Amino acid sequence: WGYGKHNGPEHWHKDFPIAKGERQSPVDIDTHTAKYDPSLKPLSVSYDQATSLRILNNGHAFNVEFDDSQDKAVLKGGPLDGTYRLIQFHFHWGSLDGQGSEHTVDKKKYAAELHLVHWNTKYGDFGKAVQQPDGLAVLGIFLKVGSAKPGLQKVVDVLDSIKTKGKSADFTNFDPRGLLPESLDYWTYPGSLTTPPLLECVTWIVLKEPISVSSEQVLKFRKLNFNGEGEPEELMVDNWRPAQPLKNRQIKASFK
Ligand SMILES: [Zn+2]
Repeated sequence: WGYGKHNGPEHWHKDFPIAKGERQSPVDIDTHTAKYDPSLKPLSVSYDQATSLRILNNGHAFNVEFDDSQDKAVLKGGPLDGTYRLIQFHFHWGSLDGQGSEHTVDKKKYAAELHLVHWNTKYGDFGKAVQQPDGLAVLGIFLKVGSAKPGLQKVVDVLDSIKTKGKSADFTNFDPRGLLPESLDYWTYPGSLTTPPLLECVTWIVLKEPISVSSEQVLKFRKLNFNGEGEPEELMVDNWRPAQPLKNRQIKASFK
């Protein structure tokens, strides 16, 4: 599977029939039909002890991976019951600044989208959690092009070392707090992973406030490659799945 004409999102259902399922992601967030939910408890992003380990080009994005063997960087509160441990983050981005995000807001596409992926500690490990309807919580953050995001520059500067599929690099002491906007106002709905295997195990929490990154920062993402070393160059761009049918779901807002 990939993002091209012959293996991209419109083809995924042949190997992954859940692609046409009842709770697929991403979706368009219609801000005029999402409803404020006063039963939502406050969202807690506790990243002070986060322990990054490595950055990896997996041929569809790059993942910054974290030590998840203890409660050190966790998401709680909001729509969540229990404690979800950060395992990795990655991004989806476009070839042009007018596309790249997976979720859309009143059909608006952002230049990119950050996914911080967490798993429910009640299930013991990530591989078991993805088999559960409440296994994962993914915090989604939109990126727009404007001012540089200083807390992103350490990621930008390492990309030269992981240009091609399969390459990895040490990436310790990276603080993911530097990627968060001021406001934690969010929308939430039940959905799926947005890459194969497309499992329907995600509580999505999508922040309303985008972060700004500079044109130079996003241009460096666009220099990555989908191919491995020694293969014909295919720029890693447009690695986003479009919006899927909402079906029988409601999107709730944390804010009035
Ligand atoms: Zn993602």
